Formats: sequence, C-alpha cells, structure tokens
Amino acid sequence: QLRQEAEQLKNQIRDARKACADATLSQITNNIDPVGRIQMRTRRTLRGHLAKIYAMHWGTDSRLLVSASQDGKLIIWDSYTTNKVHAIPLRSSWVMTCAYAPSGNYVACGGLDNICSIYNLKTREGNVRVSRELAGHTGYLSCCRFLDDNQIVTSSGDTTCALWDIETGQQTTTFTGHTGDVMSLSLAPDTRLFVSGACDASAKLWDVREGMCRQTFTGHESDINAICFFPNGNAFATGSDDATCRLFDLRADQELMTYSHDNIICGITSVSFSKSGRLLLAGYDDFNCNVWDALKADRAGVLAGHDNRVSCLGVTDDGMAVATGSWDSFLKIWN
Amino acid sequence: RKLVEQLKMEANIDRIKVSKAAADLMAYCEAHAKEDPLLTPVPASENPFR
Amino acid sequence: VVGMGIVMSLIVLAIVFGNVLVITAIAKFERLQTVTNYFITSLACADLVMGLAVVPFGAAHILTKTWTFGNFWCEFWTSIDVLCVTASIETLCVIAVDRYFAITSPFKYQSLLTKNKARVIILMVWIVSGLTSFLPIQMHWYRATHQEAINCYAEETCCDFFTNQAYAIASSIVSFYVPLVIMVFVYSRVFQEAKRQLQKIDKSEGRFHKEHKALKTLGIIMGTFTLCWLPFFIVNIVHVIQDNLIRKEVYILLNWIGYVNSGFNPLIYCRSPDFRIAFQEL
Amino acid sequence: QRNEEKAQREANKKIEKQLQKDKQVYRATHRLLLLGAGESGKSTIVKQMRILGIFETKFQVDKVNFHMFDVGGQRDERRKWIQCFNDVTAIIFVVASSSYNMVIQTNRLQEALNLFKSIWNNRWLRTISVILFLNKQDLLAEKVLAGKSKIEDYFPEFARYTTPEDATPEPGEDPRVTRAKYFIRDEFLRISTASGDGRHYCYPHFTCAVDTENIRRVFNDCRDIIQRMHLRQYELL
Ligand SMILES: Nc1nc2c(ncn2[C@@H]2O[C@H](COP(=O)(O)OP(=O)(O)OP(=O)(O)O)[C@@H](O)[C@H]2O)c(=O)[nH]1
Ligand SMILES: CN[C@@H]1CCc2c(ccc(O)c2O)[C@H]1O
Repeated sequence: QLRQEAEQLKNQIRDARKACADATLSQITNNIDPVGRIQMRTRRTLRGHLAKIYAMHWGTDSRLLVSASQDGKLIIWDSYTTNKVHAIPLRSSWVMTCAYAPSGNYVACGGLDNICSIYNLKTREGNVRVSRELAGHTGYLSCCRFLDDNQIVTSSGDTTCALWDIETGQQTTTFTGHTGDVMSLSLAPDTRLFVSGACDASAKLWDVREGMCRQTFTGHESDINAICFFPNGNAFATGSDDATCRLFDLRADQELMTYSHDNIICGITSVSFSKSGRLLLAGYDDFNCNVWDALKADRAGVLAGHDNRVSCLGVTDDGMAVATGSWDSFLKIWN
Repeated sequence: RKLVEQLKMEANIDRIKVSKAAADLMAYCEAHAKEDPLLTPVPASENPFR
Repeated sequence: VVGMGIVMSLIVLAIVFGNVLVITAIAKFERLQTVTNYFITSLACADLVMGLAVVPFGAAHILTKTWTFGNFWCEFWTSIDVLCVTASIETLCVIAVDRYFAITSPFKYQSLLTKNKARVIILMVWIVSGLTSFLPIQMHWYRATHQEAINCYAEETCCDFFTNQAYAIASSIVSFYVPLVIMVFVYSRVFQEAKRQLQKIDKSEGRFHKEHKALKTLGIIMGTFTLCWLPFFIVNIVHVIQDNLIRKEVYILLNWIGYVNSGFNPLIYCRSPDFRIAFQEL
Repeated sequence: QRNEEKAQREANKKIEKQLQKDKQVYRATHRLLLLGAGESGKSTIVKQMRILGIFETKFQVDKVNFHMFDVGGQRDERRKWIQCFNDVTAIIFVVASSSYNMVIQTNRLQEALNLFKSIWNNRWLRTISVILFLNKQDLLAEKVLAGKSKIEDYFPEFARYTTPEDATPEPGEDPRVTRAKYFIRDEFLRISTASGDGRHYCYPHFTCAVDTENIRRVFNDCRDIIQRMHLRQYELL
C-alpha cells in the first residue's frame, strides 16, 4: 500500500543519481597546482567576556562584530582599534545565537527561553532597548538570520523553522519535514533559498517564497552541526560530529567530496568558506581549527591559538580576516 | 501518505552531469582566485590589522 | 679545594635554571595567571636574586680565602644576604595562610582574597624584609665590640660576620621563628579537615569501596623547610649566648645547607599538571 | 581626526568600569540544575524552598547567593542542551521512590535508573556532582506495610538482599520499610560508584513533601562539594 509505495520511489531516486556520475571531482582536478602551505598569525585579541562564547556574527562593513556569552551579555566590538562600543544586558542568561542586521540598525538574539529578541541600536534620545519579542516556537532556538530590515528566519529544536515579520510579530510561513532538532541554517547570496541541517543527518533545500522543500541530502552518518553556501550559490558544505565534512551540489543533487583525516576523531562545531571559494575553514572540538582545500581535500594549515573548544567562526565580506571564538572567553582575529 | 506525495515531487527533477558541475566550480575558483586576500598574502601597506 | 669549586658550579646553575622557567611560564601563558601564582612568582624572584648575587660572591670568597672588593661591597653583600633570606621564608607563610583560607572557609575565599589585596600583601612582605636587613646593617647598628670585630672591620681584605646579642635574636625571631608556628598551626588545621572529609566519604559509601595522600604531601612540605633552615637558626643564637662553643666551619656549612632550599623550592611548589604541560611546551 | 578617537576611549572606559562591578556578583553566586522525571515532584519541592521557556528562582541562605534552574518546555528524549550546564555547582535529581509497581512496558524506577546512568556517564558532565532526593516516602511506606504488592515480582534481585548493618532508621520504624528504603538507595549508589574516581560523588537523601530541611541539605552538600574540590586540587585527598 502506501508504505510499500514509499520504498518504490526511494530506489528510483538512487538510480537517477548514479546515472549522472560521469567522473569525480578528485579525478578532474588532478592537475591543479597545490595551494601549498598557509600560515596565519593572530593580529588582535578581544577581552571582556566573563564566560564561554557560543555565537558571533560579522558586520557588513567588515569592521564591527557582535558576540554572545552565557554570562548574559551582548558586546559589540571594533576590530580595527579593539574598542568596545556597546554592551547589552540580557534577560535570560542562556543565549545560543546572535545575528547582525545588514543595515546595522538592529541586532537579534535568542536561546533556551524559546524567544527571539531584536534590539534597536541606532535610536534617538536614549540607549539600546529591546524592540520586539517573537514567540511561538516550542523548543530552544538554534540560529537566526536577517533577510532585510523587516524579516528574519529562525530555526529551533522543535524540528521546524519559521519566517517572521518583525513589525507585527507573526509567522508568515513555517517549514516542516525534519524528524530531529534543526541545528543551523544559512541564507543564499540572493536570499531566495536556504538550507538547514538537523540531528537526523539530513539537509534540505527550502524555498522562502513558496514554503516547500525541494531537495534532500542524506550523506552524513551522525548529527550535523554547521552548514554554509559556496560563494557561487550552487553548492554548500556541511560539518558533522563524526569528524567529516562534505561538499554537495544542488544541480547534480549528490555529494562531490569528503574532507576527512585518519588522525582526527573529534567533532566539528563550525565551518566557513573563503572569499574566492578555494579554502574551507573548519572548527573542531580539539581546541584548534584546520584549513582545507576545496578542490583537493588536502590540509594546508592549522590555527592553534586557543586553550579550549572552538564554538564559532566567521570570515569577513571583503575576505581580509578570520574571526574565531572559544569557550575560554577570548576572540582572535587572524590574517 | 505525506511521504509518498513528497518523494513523488523529488523524483521528477532534471539533473546535470557531475563533470559539468565540477568544471563550473573549478572555473569559478580559478577566475576569482586573483582577488582573494587570504590565498595570497597582501602587502603590509594595505593590511588594516597590521 | 679543587673538587669543591667544581661542585659549587652546579648549585649556581640549579638555582638559576629552575627559577627562570617558573617566571617565564607564568608570564608567557595567560591561563597560569591566578591569585595564588603571584606568591609563587614572588618566591621565585627572591630565590633568583639569591642565586644570582649571593652564592657566586660567597663561593669566590671561600675559594680565595680573602675579600678583594673593599668594604662597601662587603656590607652591601651582607645586606643582600639578609634581605633575600628574610623575604623568602615569609612567602611560605603567606602561601600556607592562603591554603588555610581556601580550604577551611570555601564560600568566603572568593571575596576575601582579591587580586588587589595580593599586591598589598606582597609589598608589605618585601618592605618588612627590607627594613630588617638594609636599615640596621648600612647604619652600623649591629657591629660587635670585641677586639677581633674591630680588627676585621679595619682590614680591607677581611669581610667577616660579627653581631651583638640583641641583633642576632631580633633577626632570628623576625625571620624564622614567627613564621614557623603559624605554618605549623595552619597545616595542622588543614590535615584535620582532610581527615574529616575522608571519614565522611568512607562512611557514606564504604561497602562499595587512609590519609596517606595528605600525610606524604604535608611531610614533604614541612620536612624540606625545617631540615634546611632549623640548625642554622639554632646555632645563630647558640654562638652568641655562649661564645667559644661554635666553630666557623660549622657556621658556614649550616648557612650553605640553608641556602639550597632556594633551589629545592620549585621542585615542590610547581608540580601541577598545568606547570608540567607549560614546561614540556618549552 | 583625533576628535572622534578621544570620545571612543571615554565610552570604552565606562563599559569596562561596569564590567568590573558585574564580575563580583557573578563569581559570588552558585548555580544549580534541577532535574527529575514525570510526576517525580520537582515543582512541589521547589515551591517550598522559594517560600523559605525556563524557570529560575533566586534565594539566599546564610548570606550566600544561590540560583536554581528548572528546564521546562523542552521535552526531548535526546538532550543536546545538556552541554550548556557543565559549569554548575551541583545537579539536583528528584525521583519518586514509591513508583516501583507503575508501568510507564518497564516500570518508572527502571526509567529513572536509566536516566541517572545516562546523566552520570556523560562526556561534558564528567566533573559535576549530584544531590539525589528520593521523594514520596510515605507512599512507599504505606505500599510496603500493605501486602498488596511485592518488590520481588518487579525486581527479582530484592529476594536475596539484606539490610545493611550500618543504618540510622527513624524512630518507631519497621524493619520491612527500612529494608525497602535502603534497597533503592543502594541501587542508585551501585551505579554511582562504578564510573567516577574522586572527581564527582553522589549525595542521597530521603525526602518527603512536608519536611522543610531541604535548603540546609543543599547548603551542606554544596559546602562539602567545594571543600572536596579544593582538597583534591591541593593533592591532599
Ligand atoms: N501524598 C503525597 N503526595 C505527594 C508527595 N509528594 C508529591 N506528591 C504528589 O505530587 C503532586 C505534584 O507533583 P507532580 O505530580 O510530580 O508534578 P510537579 O510537581 O510539577 O513535578 P513534575 O511532574 O516532574 O513536573 C501532588 O499533587 C501530590 O499528589 C508527598 O510527599 N505526599
Ligand atoms: C652570613 N649570612 C647571614 C648571617 C645572619 C643571618 C642570615 C639570614 C637571615 C638572618 O636573619 C640573619 O641574621 C645569614 O644569611
């Protein structure tokens, strides 16, 4: 019946995927000259957080950034001169994510209190104060990203995502289909699609305008902790806790390469690409970050300046610096 | 019920060869490798963090 | 004498090698910078100054059997001896009291020992050590009165030690005897607390599963210090209370036995796993 | 120019002036995590102590600041938010000891034991101690005194168990209820003692709803936890 018909299509899909595998990315890129050795040295170190750090997001001007810590603070920095600009106190001390609006007027936050809060930075005759509280999820928030000054996409631990409207505080649409907690998401360069990785080892490609899933990728073996588009917009990468990364292609609808090593047995907390899409930077539970090669799957540098687990990682829009955060309450700018 | 309908939509989608996708990604990387400050170290004159 | 000069070169190296690492590791690594490490670095600095400017000149004077640096340098060297010995013993008492506060009252330890008060405590310790040595010695408030004392004071080649009855007692009491009773009381209380906690653990889950762990550590810490510094501070008063009883070789030997505690300290106070990792990194 | 840079340091100085003041409060407060199971009695216990999304309560005893957290609204079999609570002073585990004959299938005590085993053997909670409250004692006593149900049928190992020699039964108590009370405590302690080696311990207490000594028990257990931490750090234990 319905159950039997379900498995009939699950085997048709694999046949279609296997027919288009003319060759592998490793085979095609054999003659590319190796990138070599890449060494980065710390340029700035930011101090002031009283506890471990979970979130960090760069500004669009490549100069300011925001950070979130479990002591209940949201500090806005100034990387060029190492000067604190703001420090917003939080009502709940369990914060798990943060974001920075493209226009810089607003900053979002959320955590174990099931609520997303927006703070109006550039206000007249006063300080920063909360502007709107968005409620309706039934699980801890995992991520949230700004589309424009009036819309935001959030994902929570109730196996669902939602698209909000900040002006009215209502869920314009909701996305369902995951069977486990959703752990991260990332918007496309043109903000027409986004991908989300969950705890059932599966990633999907949603459509913001319509509100439906389009593709599903199931290459991993365990929980997925990070996700990020390629700069092109036609590929993305994932990072799981079985010490493996993978590169997926939307058009080919299947996996292309795996970034794994025999000497690594620790989980991955975050991933990020480079400006030109040639390097892939990843974080690890073993206190240091490794730099891969997108087209070769060969390690080409290690960043080992942290004394505890690395929890967040980001690259500026102009591709000039790399910011990392850890559980020892220190940020570092590499270049 | 829902799954049967869902995989019905995912079954009928056009797919291109893996070679074409690999060639396109490598072409993009080769074209944009020039303006990557992290791939090739920049002069110290224009490094705001140094 | 030929063999003696060879072995003494190891003592100078041991004091300087083992104390530079302690200072560099604390400064180089930010995770080791706590409140308790300030006292350790103060003790290390005192021992470093001793090993750099006390042992060498004393060894040269022993070898050459004469002083070839006038009299001002002899007095300065004596002042440095007393200042560095006094400022080293008094930091062990500070460390003992710090541990006593940490274990006996655990809720108030965070508020009591702030990073601001440690600096005041260290400054007070170093000031009290300085007032004991430089002020009386440099102003001739300690010289003796017999013929031998003035005879050696006149000579520019004789640099010997002579004191009156009051100053020897005062220096010994301020330097050694007062910290000893404090440290003994503190460590007795700490041992009692550890024994009580172990007894409670045993009574709680005895069926599913004494004090040697605390006994070994306390024995090491107390025995090293006492064995190093007790005989010297007994003879320092004995040879003044009743003269013509203590020889010069005995005095020098006991003083030099006392010196080596400066080199032995980092093998006792820097055995934590973090210190081991920091040392292995270098 | 330099006119704007001057004001940057002024606002920076005010920020670090306040961060120094707020650090004193953070380091002088103790955080506790309250766990349990279905119908165990977490809310009933926390309500009495307070009189003396997420739910948090602040109470002060002997001029010491305490701060409690009860995780509610997130009901997941797998816990991925458990990584956050790896720097708390202690964990409070509440279990209904009078629920051995109730089917959730397996009993409810078996589910509680499985949950306790999973929490104890966890990568992030390899240092945090547990304060264990064995709730609902009067119901257990009534069930044992009645002959309606026997623990042997649901727990076959109870047949060969004998009362420990070292015990402090309450005044006017019966051997049967004492044996039944001690069996479950020993069942929890057996799982507790296997894994850890001095890094963390378990503190079991027998608790009802009426008694009001729970705050003193939490105070004493936290004091012992910190003392043992310091003693182990100084290599004296
Ligand atoms: N007679 C009696 N009932 C108790 C006692 N302790 C708890 N209860 C019962 O517990 C009920 C309320 O506690 P729970 O049912 O566990 O609900 P809760 O307090 O919110 O705890 P959770 O279910 O874990 O959320 C009360 O209505 C009582 O019937 C007790 O000591 N004696
Ligand atoms: C010759 N060396 C001196 C002699 C007397 C003396 C010493 C150390 C501490 C004191 O309080 C003293 O009085 C010795 O180091």
